[PDB]
Amino acid sequence: MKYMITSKGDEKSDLLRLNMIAGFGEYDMEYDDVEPEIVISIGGDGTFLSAFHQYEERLDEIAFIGIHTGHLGFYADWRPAEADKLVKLLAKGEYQKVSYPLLKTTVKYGKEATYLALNESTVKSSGGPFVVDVVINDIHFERFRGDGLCMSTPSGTTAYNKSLGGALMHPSIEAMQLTEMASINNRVYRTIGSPLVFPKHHVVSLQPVNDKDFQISVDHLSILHRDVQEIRYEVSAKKIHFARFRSFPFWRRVHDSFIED
Amino acid sequence: MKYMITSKGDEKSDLLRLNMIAGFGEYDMEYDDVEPEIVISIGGDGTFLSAFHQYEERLDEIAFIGIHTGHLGFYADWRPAEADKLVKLLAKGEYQKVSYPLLKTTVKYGKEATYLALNESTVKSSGGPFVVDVVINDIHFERFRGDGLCMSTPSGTTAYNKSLGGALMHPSIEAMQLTEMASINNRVYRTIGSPLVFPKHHVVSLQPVNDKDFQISVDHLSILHRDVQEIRYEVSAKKIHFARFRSFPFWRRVHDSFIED
Amino acid sequence: MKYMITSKGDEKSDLLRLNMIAGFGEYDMEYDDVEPEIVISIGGDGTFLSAFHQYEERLDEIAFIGIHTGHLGFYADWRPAEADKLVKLLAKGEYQKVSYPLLKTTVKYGKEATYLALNESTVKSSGGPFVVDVVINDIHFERFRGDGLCMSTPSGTTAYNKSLGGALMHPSIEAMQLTEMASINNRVYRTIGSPLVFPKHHVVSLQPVNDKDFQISVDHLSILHRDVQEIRYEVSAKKIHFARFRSFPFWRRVHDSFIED
Amino acid sequence: MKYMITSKGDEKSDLLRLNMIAGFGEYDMEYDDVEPEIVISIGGDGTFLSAFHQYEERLDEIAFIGIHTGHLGFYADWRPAEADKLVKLLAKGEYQKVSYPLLKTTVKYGKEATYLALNESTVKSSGGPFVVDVVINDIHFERFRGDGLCMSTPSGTTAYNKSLGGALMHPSIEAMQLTEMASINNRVYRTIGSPLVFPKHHVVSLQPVNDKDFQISVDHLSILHRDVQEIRYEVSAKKIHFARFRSFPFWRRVHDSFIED
Ligand SMILES: NCCS(=O)(=O)NC[C@H]1O[C@@H](n2c(C#CCOC[C@H]3O[C@@H](n4cnc5c(N)ncnc54)[C@H](O)[C@@H]3O)nc3c(N)ncnc32)[C@H](O)[C@@H]1O
Ligand SMILES: NCCS(=O)(=O)NC[C@H]1O[C@@H](n2c(C#CCOC[C@H]3O[C@@H](n4cnc5c(N)ncnc54)[C@H](O)[C@@H]3O)nc3c(N)ncnc32)[C@H](O)[C@@H]1O
Ligand SMILES: NCCS(=O)(=O)NC[C@H]1O[C@@H](n2c(C#CCOC[C@H]3O[C@@H](n4cnc5c(N)ncnc54)[C@H](O)[C@@H]3O)nc3c(N)ncnc32)[C@H](O)[C@@H]1O
Ligand SMILES: NCCS(=O)(=O)NC[C@H]1O[C@@H](n2c(C#CCOC[C@H]3O[C@@H](n4cnc5c(N)ncnc54)[C@H](O)[C@@H]3O)nc3c(N)ncnc32)[C@H](O)[C@@H]1O
Repeated sequence: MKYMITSKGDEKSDLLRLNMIAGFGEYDMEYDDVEPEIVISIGGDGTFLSAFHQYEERLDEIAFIGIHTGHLGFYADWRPAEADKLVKLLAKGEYQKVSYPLLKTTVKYGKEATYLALNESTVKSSGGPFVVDVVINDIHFERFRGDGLCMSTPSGTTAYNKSLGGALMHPSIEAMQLTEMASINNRVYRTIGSPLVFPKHHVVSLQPVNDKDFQISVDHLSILHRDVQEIRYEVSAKKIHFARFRSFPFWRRVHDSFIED
Repeated sequence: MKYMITSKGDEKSDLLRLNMIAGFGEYDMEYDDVEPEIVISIGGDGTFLSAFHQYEERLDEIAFIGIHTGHLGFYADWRPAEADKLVKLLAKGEYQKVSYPLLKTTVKYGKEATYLALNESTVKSSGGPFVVDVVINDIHFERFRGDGLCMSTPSGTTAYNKSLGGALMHPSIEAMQLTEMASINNRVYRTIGSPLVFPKHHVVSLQPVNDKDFQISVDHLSILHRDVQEIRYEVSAKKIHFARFRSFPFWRRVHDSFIED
Repeated sequence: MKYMITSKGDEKSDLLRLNMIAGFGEYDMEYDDVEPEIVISIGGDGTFLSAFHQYEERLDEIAFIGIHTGHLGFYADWRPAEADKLVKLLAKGEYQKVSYPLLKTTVKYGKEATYLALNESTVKSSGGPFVVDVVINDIHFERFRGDGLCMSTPSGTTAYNKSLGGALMHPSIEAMQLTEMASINNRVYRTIGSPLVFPKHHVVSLQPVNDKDFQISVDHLSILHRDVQEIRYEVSAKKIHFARFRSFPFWRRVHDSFIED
Repeated sequence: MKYMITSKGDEKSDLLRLNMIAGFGEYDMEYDDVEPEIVISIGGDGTFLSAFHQYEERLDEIAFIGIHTGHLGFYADWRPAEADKLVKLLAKGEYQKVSYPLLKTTVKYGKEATYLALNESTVKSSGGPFVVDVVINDIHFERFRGDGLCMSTPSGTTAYNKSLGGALMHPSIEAMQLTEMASINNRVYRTIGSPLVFPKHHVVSLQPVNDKDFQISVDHLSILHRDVQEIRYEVSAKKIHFARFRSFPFWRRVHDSFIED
């Protein structure tokens, strides 16, 4: 069907893309980067994250595939030498799709702006002190003082979340996970410390105490927001879909990336 | 209906129990500690854990309630001054039940023994070095060397799991969480470090490498097991049921126990 | 002798300052904010840090005293109600001095700039990815990828260092302590993880890998540095001196600020 | 002079020992395992720790050397292929000695018993709950509830201490470091959390609250102590001496064992 291919842009990835397009030319496959049904990302996890954000308005009619030309690749779990086999299997269809949960971030002012994250959304101050009230389903939970906060999807838990001490969650769990960045805890200031895991339909609201300017990141797109009244997190209703051609379990992916390969 | 009441055994809890039995005597309520449908625990979380294990063969036909006579009480979320109101509301019924997930531990030898946990199951060595192979759904994930491992239920995540760096999970999530106790990590020895969160139907198997004697705890019942071939963890099919008379959200309970009250 | 008094600037601190100046007027004491031998700080630890940086060129001929008008005060360990007693005892002299170690930061370009820290010096990137080579006494120790690094004095270990997982060190130990901010650790990227404690005369050098713009903080004075070739840390030869009138041990200060008071 | 050689006891180490004894036979060197001046350990760090405890009454007249026949070896920093060169250089003398600090543990009852540690001393309960009052220089600092406590020497900081979150300290610093094992922290129970670093002459006393039976380990020699009134820690006046023939800096040793080699 309709497909497109993004590339990290180095020689290796560009030529792989050109060879895959040539192999696709031998089947009933049309290159269309406006309304593809298949998005192939060639590069690393950064390249894959860009492909997701490029098509985040047609997530429900798209299956993603990642090919890793360098190292790691939690999302890009295909090797370049298997590109010919991928073309052939993907051309013949008959593949199953798997779906990972997404995170919805809403930023209110004094209008509304919403974002979708595949890894995480983080909040930090505008250079001054970061102080926010953390409100869980309209219940004031804690006043956070520190460097910032990170809300991760399940597939994002192996990324920034992991570096902050968070737990690794299997992506079949529809949840989001909040981790602290360097909170103050003395006799006067008090946070929970532990990462927090939230189910679907729970809403986590960050509300400013004094300064209302914040740096908000969504999958490493980092934007300064001014005059912020509230930042709201919830598990999205939308999901990302992966074309899956082989069994490559999440815990094996974890083993391969952090333990050994 | 049929009910019973356990007590921590100090003067305060015993007299509260005797006064509640007297108040129940004024309704169609029968004291039966063989087949109760309502189990009231008067004491702390330890007392409540004992009540759960006392009736763990009739979990599906029992609703539990906890009254805290001292401090904390994550499970015992009723104050003693509200005992009269509890009797009256519980006598009139018309209460909703809420269900928390449980953890199943299977210990194999060279027969099989199974246990149910409301907080967690932990494994440590018999005094020597603890070394186990961690196998996730029949896939070898890591060789663990250290003091031990802890597998927590969701409601258990605020207990031992929390002290080990684990995340706090809302009990509506059907999952179990594995945390490490003091693992060795150098050039030769390698674990994941992070807590791991597993969905229903995932099986985590611990398999001995050399020594096969282990200390296995289930909710602080600690038993030396000899000639162990495998320890298997999975989210149980059984659930604990709480009689709920008021809204007391999990995250408020967390706030009250760790942040302030 | 010569003395001056800084104030946090709120009503409480200003009037305390004016009353102490009036009490000093009754002794052989001269208000001199150019070459004081005694510097009194009235406010919190921020106020005290400003007093230290205001006089950091005459550290060897100055004894500092802090009065805390609000909460905490690890450096400002005097209560406002004891201001009259402080004036009297300080006017009569006969006090012992205690000295805490300091941290020297050198920033090289492509000239040299040096700074003194009482709490810590931290390094972060200019908004992009932070990557530095960590070189210990001219030996390449690790390539750090993450949010940043923090080098703390001993008295600074209860501040930012503590929030980053660092150890609390008694200030009689002449040392500096390096902590990581959220480092990446996978199969490709590798840091030590643990805080590192360095003796006098050890030199820790941070050397850029790609980007050479960094945000460098010295006691929460945060300055963007461009064209950086090296950041060097070592225990300073200079020391801060406190006028001490009573026994208030460091570990009691720690107990009072973090455990209870 | 007088020397002896301990072996891990496998074929590799025994034959290396026999070949080194043969090479020593060609110089003015006498095998004496009663009053050696040189103790060579052939094996791993466990073997080296046994050699230290075997001669801990003559520490001041002995220089230790370790040869690692397997992996790691923080104390045994010689490779087997350099055994001939070691014999020759050690026979000709003209080597410098380096000294590492030691930890003194005193256990009081209701008599006194003292121990020396090269890595650490740890305390755990006798199977029940571990509760101790932590007293620093006769000042009550905290009541600890949890799995146990670990007091490390500087060279011990890369061992158990590291797995507990402690900082790595250069062995030229005369200090000991206290780390917690899984402490409870809620509204009722409160510890400092952070590792604590103590200078020479500071005394840390553990005092029982209820149960007075404890498992006390000194360099992995673990002994059940009954009727304990106090456990006292201080930096020892004694030191271990290493024969050093080459420059092998501590931070390079750390790099080689944890980062890469
Ligand atoms: N490009 C500059 C940010 S880089 O320098 O930290 N590199 C990112 C590294 O991660 C890997 N990665 C990614 C990715 C990616 C693209 O970057 C943006 C992402 O970078 C993360 N990030 C930011 N600051 C971090 C930090 N201090 N520590 C750890 N990660 C950090 C954050 O998640 C963000 O979305 N998603 C996952 C995943 N799902 N599972 C496991 N690993 C993952 C990626 O393969 C690379 O190794
Ligand atoms: N009795 C001797 C073990 S006591 O000394 O550590 N006390 C237990 C403490 O905890 C609280 N608690 C419990 C409970 C209980 C009954 O103990 C058995 C349980 O004690 C836990 N435990 C063992 N070693 C621990 C340690 N080092 N740190 C922390 N907890 C530890 C473990 O979970 C076990 O099931 N379940 C939860 C819960 N669901 N949420 C939040 N808090 C909870 C309880 O209120 C008390 O404060
Ligand atoms: N003003 C905005 C930064 S504030 O919002 O984090 N507040 C600082 C807090 O700390 C206390 N404090 C200070 C102080 C001070 C003045 O700030 C500048 C300092 O703020 C520290 N800081 C920055 N980001 C932090 C973070 N995420 N977590 C913890 N501390 C952080 C950093 O050390 C810097 O020098 N020195 C020490 C000390 N010696 N012992 C124990 N406590 C200390 C101070 O009493 C206050 O409670
Ligand atoms: N034999 C059973 C205990 S073994 O299974 O944990 N193995 C010990 C491991 O360590 C290394 N090691 C040693 C050593 C040794 C001999 O064991 C006794 C020591 O084992 C330590 N130990 C106990 N439980 C631990 C745990 N959970 N995590 C980490 N270490 C633990 C404890 O320090 C004790 O003295 N001193 C240091 C050092 N100075 N620098 C760096 N590494 C060091 C050694 O090379 C080996 O890799």
